[PDB]
Parts: sequence; C-alpha cells; structure tokens
Amino acid sequence: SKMSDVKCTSVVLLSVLQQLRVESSSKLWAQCVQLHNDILLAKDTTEAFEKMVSLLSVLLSMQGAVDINRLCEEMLDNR
Amino acid sequence: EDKRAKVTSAMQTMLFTMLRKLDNDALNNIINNARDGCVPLNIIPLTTAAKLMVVVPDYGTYKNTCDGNTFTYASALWEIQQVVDADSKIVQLSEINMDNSPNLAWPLIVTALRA
Repeated sequence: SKMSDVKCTSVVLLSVLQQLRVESSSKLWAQCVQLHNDILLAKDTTEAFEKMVSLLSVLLSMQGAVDINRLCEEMLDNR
Repeated sequence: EDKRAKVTSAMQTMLFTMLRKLDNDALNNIINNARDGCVPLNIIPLTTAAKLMVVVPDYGTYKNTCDGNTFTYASALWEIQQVVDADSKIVQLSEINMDNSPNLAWPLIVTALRA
C-alpha cells in the first residue's frame, strides 16, 4: 500500500547516501544498510516509518549538501 | 562530474518528492526542522534514554521545539540532558529566555534522551 512506497523510498535514500560517498565510513555505511534492510523487512508501517526516520536522519545530519532549500528552489522554479 | 551531478540531482529530487508523497508527520518534522537549520548531529535513536544531539539555530526554533526540560522532535518527546553554546560552554534552561537570548552564542546544541 503506502508500505511499498516507504520501502521503495528507503531504497532510493540508501542510494542517495551511497552517491554521497557514505561508504568511505564502514561503520556508518553498515548502519545505513541495516536500517534499510529493517525497513524492507518491516511488517507494520510504524516500524517502517521509525526506521525511516533514523535513516533519513543520516542524510540530514550530513552538512555536506543534500541542501534542501536548494532542491525546494529547483522544485518551485519549475511549477 | 557533470553527468554524475545531473543524475545525483534527479535522484535527490525524486527522493524528496517521494518523501512529500508519503506525507508522514515525523519525516516532515525532521525535514522542516532541517530547512530552518535545526539538524540532528547523530542518527535519531529509536530506543529509550538513547542520546539525540541536535543543533538549535535560534530562539524561535528553540521555543517552538522546547518546553521546560522537554524537547519535541520527530514526533517524539525527549528529555533534555544538556545544552551547550558554540563555545562548548554549558547553558542552563533558565538562561534561555527572551531577555537573555541575544546574550547567548548560538546555535545551541541540545543533548537529550528519548521518552
């Protein structure tokens, strides 16, 4: 339902992270992989969404430049 | 690096679109907080007493998210353990008030345990 959507999203997120070179930390990458697997195996939405909050938090705590306001600007500027 | 940057952008864009479509309270809270520069410094824990550390950019964000020793974030209550300004220097919850606020070196860092 929306379960397949959260799960699909977790796979994209794990990708975005890998694209940011999160693999250069073995510890953090293993952590991300595990949360991703937990989401995919989640039997209830609650578990899926909580694990997803943790995983997304990895991306938000990366000062790097996922930079959100800039994506929103891109989104706004096209429709 | 440009084809790679174009794919990266398209992927990040789709990702946040999917996040919007999910329309989940907790994810929206941490994303919105992140847009105002309230960001977690570590992975948001799912278990009790676990340590969350997040940056609080200013007094508006602060008072929107904090009441007493309680911090509210990602759809959960967290019991504030410590606050520290940008000097690593501690800061009491009572020093954080509309009057004394401009006297502080922001951002603050709140360390807190899950309820």
